[PDB]
Amino acid sequence: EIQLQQSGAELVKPGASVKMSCKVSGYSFTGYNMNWVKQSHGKSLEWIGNINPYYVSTNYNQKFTGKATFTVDRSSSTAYMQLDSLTSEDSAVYYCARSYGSSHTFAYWGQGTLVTVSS
Amino acid sequence: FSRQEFFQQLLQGCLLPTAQQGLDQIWLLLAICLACRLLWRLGLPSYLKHASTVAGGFFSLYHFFQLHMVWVVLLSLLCYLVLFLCRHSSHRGVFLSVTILIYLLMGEMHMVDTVTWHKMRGAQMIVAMKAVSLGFDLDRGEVGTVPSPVEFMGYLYFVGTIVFGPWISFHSYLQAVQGRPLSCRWLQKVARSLALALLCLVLSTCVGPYLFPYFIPLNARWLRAYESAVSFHFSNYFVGFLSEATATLAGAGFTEEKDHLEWDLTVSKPLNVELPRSMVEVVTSWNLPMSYWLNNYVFKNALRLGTFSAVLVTYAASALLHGFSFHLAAVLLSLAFITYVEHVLRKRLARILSACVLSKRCPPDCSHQHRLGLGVRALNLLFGALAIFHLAYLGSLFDVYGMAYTVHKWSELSWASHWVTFGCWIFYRLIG
Amino acid sequence: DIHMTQSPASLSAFVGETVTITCRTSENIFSYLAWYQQKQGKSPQLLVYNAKTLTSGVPSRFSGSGSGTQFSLKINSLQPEDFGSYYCQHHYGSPYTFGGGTKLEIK
Ligand SMILES: Cc1cc(-c2ncc(CC(=O)Nc3ccc(-c4cnccn4)cn3)cc2C)ccn1
Ligand SMILES: CC(C)CCC[C@@H](C)[C@H]1CC[C@H]2[C@@H]3CC=C4C[C@@H](O)CC[C@]4(C)[C@H]3CC[C@]12C
Ligand SMILES: CC(C)CCC[C@@H](C)[C@H]1CC[C@H]2[C@@H]3CC=C4C[C@@H](O)CC[C@]4(C)[C@H]3CC[C@]12C
Ligand SMILES: CC(C)CCC[C@@H](C)[C@H]1CC[C@H]2[C@@H]3CC=C4C[C@@H](O)CC[C@]4(C)[C@H]3CC[C@]12C
Ligand SMILES: CC(C)CCC[C@@H](C)[C@H]1CC[C@H]2[C@@H]3CC=C4C[C@@H](O)CC[C@]4(C)[C@H]3CC[C@]12C
Ligand SMILES: CC(C)CCC[C@@H](C)[C@H]1CC[C@H]2[C@@H]3CC=C4C[C@@H](O)CC[C@]4(C)[C@H]3CC[C@]12C
Ligand SMILES: CC(C)CCC[C@@H](C)[C@H]1CC[C@H]2[C@@H]3CC=C4C[C@@H](O)CC[C@]4(C)[C@H]3CC[C@]12C
Ligand SMILES: CC(C)CCC[C@@H](C)[C@H]1CC[C@H]2[C@@H]3CC=C4C[C@@H](O)CC[C@]4(C)[C@H]3CC[C@]12C
Ligand SMILES: CC(C)CCC[C@@H](C)[C@H]1CC[C@H]2[C@@H]3CC=C4C[C@@H](O)CC[C@]4(C)[C@H]3CC[C@]12C
Ligand SMILES: CC(C)CCC[C@@H](C)[C@H]1CC[C@H]2[C@@H]3CC=C4C[C@@H](O)CC[C@]4(C)[C@H]3CC[C@]12C
Ligand SMILES: [Zn+2]
Repeated sequence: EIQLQQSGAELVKPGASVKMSCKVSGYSFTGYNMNWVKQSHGKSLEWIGNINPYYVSTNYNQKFTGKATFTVDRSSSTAYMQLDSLTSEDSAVYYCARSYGSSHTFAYWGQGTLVTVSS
Repeated sequence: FSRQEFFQQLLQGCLLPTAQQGLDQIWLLLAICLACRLLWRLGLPSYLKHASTVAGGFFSLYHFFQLHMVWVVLLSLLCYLVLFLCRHSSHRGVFLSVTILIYLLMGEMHMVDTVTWHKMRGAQMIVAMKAVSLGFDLDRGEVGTVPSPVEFMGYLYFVGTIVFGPWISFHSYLQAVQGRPLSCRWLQKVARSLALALLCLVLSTCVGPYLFPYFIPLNARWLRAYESAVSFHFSNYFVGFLSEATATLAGAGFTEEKDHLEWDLTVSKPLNVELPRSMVEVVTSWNLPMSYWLNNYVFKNALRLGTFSAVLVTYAASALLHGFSFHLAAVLLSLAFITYVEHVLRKRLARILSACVLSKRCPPDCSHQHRLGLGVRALNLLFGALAIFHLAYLGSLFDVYGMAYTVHKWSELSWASHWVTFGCWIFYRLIG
Repeated sequence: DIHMTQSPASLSAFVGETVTITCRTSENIFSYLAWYQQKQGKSPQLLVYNAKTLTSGVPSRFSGSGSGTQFSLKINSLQPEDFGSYYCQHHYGSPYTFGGGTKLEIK
């Protein structure tokens, strides 16, 4: 069964950086794109970006460029996202989602990490 | 015969017949493109629009290439197969690119009919440049769904960009299937591009080759080289502006920002090549859609092999698409060294002198000290002269022929550019 | 950016009724649109893609339809486990944008 395990919740001081991790298990990691999505509390979803695990070229949303960086680890099949210069506006849940393949709909979703920015 | 006796018959022997043939060749392609543009304004279902452009592409290919259009049709079918089998994977670009590579190689072995294969490339190439394109635009996520058979076929057989037309991304064609109102800027752009295409054709056919003896009181081996290079440049600009006109006639080739719609599909900028700034600007402005396709789908991929080893692979892919001829392959290989060495040398010069001598006119927020000084103008003019000289050298192969012809044509010039490039690289590595 | 509006922002119906959620797209997406369902406190789940094709393992009561700039999801014979937010999300090309999100509630 396809399962996208994700890291635990994070509490970071404003201005610092955070690095999540989405460990894949259930299919060939280098076969389908890996999208990263952000959802606020009681709000709508927002597509942060995606990374192609085969050749590591990425594709960001212009509203999230320079703030989130995507990396992969093919040996352990794990996709990392790093958020830089976090503010109080980035306290939200972050999901990883495997693209469906043929279409680019997010078929299999992770579980999301709650990133909270406070003092 | 003298200048007077030449100009007495110039108009009756060059101005009327050349334009007559240029109009007789395309009077049907333009009609079909206009028919498609009008048909796509009736609010038809999208699949019917794609079927209409597939039929138009078949008819146009049949009209240009009598029955050898199979060597294109087959390719299209083949491509879709390699797109439907690996539709789920993330290798679509690699699979489609390897298929295109195998097909072009199996074609260049001169087994199948070569008299007509060697003249379909200008169309066949485009199909390849489209398919591979999609194969990557689906991987990086710039295109959501793998297209249905009718969408893919109506993309490859787009009647505007099937014969001469430039490459247009799948989204830049989907936004053309929806269609935009028949504004006045549209007709203005079509007419301007057609007029410029005819002008470049009639200016390349026999105003180029007879440039220096008659149009100039000058007249050698360098003058003939420069006039052959100019003839080749304008023989390209004809096809360039014609493709731009046929792609703006069928509806494609338009941008939209802040509810402002503008038709600005530029394919060839002649003023960036005849009065060049650097060979990088000559190459990237010789065919803008292809110069973007190669940089986006070949260079950006092979960048892992190192910068120069990626530029060289990009030029190899460009020399394979155009069709392997020894003169064209030698030109597109020497261009790699020329452009790379000039770029890196101008970079070093700009970092040393803190001036704006980059291979492209800097943005207004550059950190250079000498922004407009006379020394900057002198260096830019010297490099522009070197660019004109490299062009007059390279384009000498395209007069109007394997290794012997190229070696002879470059021996009459005493290998001037291949020594200037070596000198520039030595100069760059010495001031490093 | 493609702006996706979704209506209504919050509705409520009994068990066994029939509800229709609408998603209107600013630009024109041909048929590329997906519908996700998200319960309280869980990750979303893909229900519909291509605006009509149901995913593997979804009941046959979810019937999405439409094309152009007007799509709709139809939940007929509503069931207890069909209560939660519903997000429409085009997949016509990056960057993909989600809708506001209709919150189906009990009544
Ligand atoms: C004799 C002569 C010949 C020409 C001439 N110029 C260009 C082309 C097409 C072509 O290859 N474009 C291209 C564009 C970009 C890149 C590239 C991008 N990124 C990295 C590395 N490379 C490579 N290639 C064809 C011809 C015949 C022009 C003038 N005089
Ligand atoms: C000179 C460059 C910049 C522009 C070229 C303009 C051309 C079209 C003009 C300028 C010089 C003109 C030539 C000047 C001299 C003569 C000799 C005469 O007995 C026949 C016409 C002829 C041959 C003219 C033909 C047209 C001509 C060549
Ligand atoms: C296509 C344009 C831009 C470049 C060529 C310029 C042409 C149109 C101009 C430049 C020189 C002109 C020619 C100069 C000399 C004569 C001889 C005269 O008894 C008849 C007109 C005629 C034949 C002119 C015809 C038009 C002409 C050929
Ligand atoms: C290319 C020519 C020879 C054949 C096509 C002619 C007709 C069908 C085309 C060519 C130019 C087009 C017109 C140019 C721009 C306008 C102004 C606009 O406010 C109303 C539509 C209108 C009037 C267009 C309607 C269609 C049009 C008239
Ligand atoms: C057909 C004409 C243009 C000649 C083309 C020669 C090209 C295709 C050949 C000749 C030299 C070859 C390169 C030689 C060295 C390297 C560095 C190595 O780490 C990876 C392979 C790589 C990158 C080769 C790639 C292909 C290559 C660039
Ligand atoms: C000029 C014609 C033949 C086409 C151009 C040849 C190109 C496409 C071929 C010839 C040499 C080949 C390269 C040879 C070496 C390697 C290193 C390997 O780790 C990845 C594949 C790679 C990078 C190949 C990519 C494709 C390649 C660059
Ligand atoms: C870019 C490509 C097209 C040209 C450069 C490739 C070079 C390395 C290849 C292609 C053609 C090859 C030549 C083909 C013909 C002969 C004649 C033979 O008796 C000696 C080898 C020789 C002289 C080859 C030398 C190497 C060669 C010049
Ligand atoms: C490599 C860049 C700078 C030049 C591109 C053109 C090169 C590849 C071509 C053009 C002329 C060709 C040369 C022509 C003549 C000969 C003499 C022969 O006995 C060995 C091969 C050799 C030496 C060829 C090698 C390849 C060659 C130099
Ligand atoms: C600024 C540019 C346009 C002019 C100066 C740069 C280059 C093009 C100059 C510098 C030295 C010149 C070379 C000097 C020597 C000769 C040998 C002669 O038998 C043929 C011409 C030739 C080969 C010249 C060609 C042009 C040349 C290479
Ligand atoms: C700076 C250098 C390395 C750039 C490359 C120079 C090469 C391409 C040039 C310089 C000298 C040229 C050679 C000069 C003499 C001849 C003799 C002729 O019968 C065959 C071509 C041949 C053999 C030329 C081949 C190409 C050549 C070797
Ligand atoms: Zn500058």
